[PDB]
Amino acid sequence: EELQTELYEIKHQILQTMGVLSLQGSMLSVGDKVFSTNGQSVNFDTIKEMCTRAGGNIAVPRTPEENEAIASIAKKYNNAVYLGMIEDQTPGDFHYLDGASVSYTNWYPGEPRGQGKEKCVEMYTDGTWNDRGCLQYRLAVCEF
Amino acid sequence: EELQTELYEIKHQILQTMGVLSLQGSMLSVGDKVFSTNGQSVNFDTIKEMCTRAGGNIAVPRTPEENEAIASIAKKYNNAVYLGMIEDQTPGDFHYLDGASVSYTNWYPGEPRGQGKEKCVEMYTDGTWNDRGCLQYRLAVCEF
Amino acid sequence: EELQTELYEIKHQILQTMGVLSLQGSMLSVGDKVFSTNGQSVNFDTIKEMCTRAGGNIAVPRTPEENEAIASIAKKYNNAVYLGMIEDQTPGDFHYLDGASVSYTNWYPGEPRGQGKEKCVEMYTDGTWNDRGCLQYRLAVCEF
Ligand SMILES: [Ca+2]
Ligand SMILES: [Ca+2]
Ligand SMILES: [Ca+2]
Repeated sequence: EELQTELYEIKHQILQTMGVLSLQGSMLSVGDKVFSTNGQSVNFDTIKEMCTRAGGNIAVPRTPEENEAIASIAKKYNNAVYLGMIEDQTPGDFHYLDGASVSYTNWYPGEPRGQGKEKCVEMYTDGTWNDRGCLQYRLAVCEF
Repeated sequence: EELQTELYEIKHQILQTMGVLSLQGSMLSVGDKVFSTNGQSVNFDTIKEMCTRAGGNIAVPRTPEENEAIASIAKKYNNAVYLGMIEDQTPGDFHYLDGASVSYTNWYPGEPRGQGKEKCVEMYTDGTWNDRGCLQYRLAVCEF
Repeated sequence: EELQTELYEIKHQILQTMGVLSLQGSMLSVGDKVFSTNGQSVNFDTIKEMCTRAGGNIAVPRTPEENEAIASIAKKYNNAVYLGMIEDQTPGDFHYLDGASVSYTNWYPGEPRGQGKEKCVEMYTDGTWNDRGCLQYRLAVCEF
């Protein structure tokens, strides 16, 4: 049947485009998630908008492998990265932007300790996390 | 059935690739149209060939939103853009390259006024149009 | 039926992404093969890994048209390119990395003449081939 070989060509072409983007370092693929940056360092609200404009979301690692991918991008551009999570009303508790409680974490030892005054989360270039105010300039990393 | 979740993965991956290209400013998507440039400034015939070689066509805006997208690219590269239209045998009348009469227009006030000696159309960096000879160096913008 | 117009949109979007990558010189498409480089010059083993990490393979031309595409990339970056082939146990005989005997060739006159001491193959910037040791720094070109 012509349908499946049409699917074959389509799948092949998608893999070619993703292959080119990967080879050139334009993105990193981890499982079903693709991470990318525009190289800009801006505040949390600005990153959120940049990602959504491109049809994605501000990146958030939910597994060690995802964490290491974002860390490698932070390291490449030598700047910390704002992540897609924010502090609950209760200090020390963080949620994803959809409202769910954060599960996987990788806090730098002692963090989070902003006492409710640091509602955002940055990833240091070693991949560990720190709660931080949301107005700093951080590398914009999106997930798709 | 395995067919639709296969379609789901395919759709997701296409959105990832488009998301990366968009985030990095490699293209602009407006409805079903994608605009992109190679950053080169060359004449009308040269642009036509560059676009067709890449499987697209020299850009032409048919809506205000498309017009503003091309204008933003003109503004980014600080150069006017040749558009995909050319003057009819009768001065003042323009057609798309497929032969159809141009519908949406955004002429700079007083334009077109080349009296038949300016068969091409350039978009100024403010998005308005001017009829112009076809031999100038203009930013190559393609639509796909 | 909704399936085929869904396929239409998918095909269109793939062509847009490939069009953007092509227009910007990020890849070259020849038939069903896509060639791309990361611009790096490294040894044979390093190229192999870079290509496989991106989901492709070190490039190998099997037709004159494929050969000319890789040559154009060699010429663009002004460096010779390691190809996806290696010498058999018997000097002068080369195979693709899957083990099959090489068919199409484009040896520089007199080549291969490494007497079994040059197990890799480089493409000179004019597109002709030379057997060479595998430890030189050559442009990494992948096929997808
Ligand atoms: Ca803190
Ligand atoms: Ca004029
Ligand atoms: Ca030799």
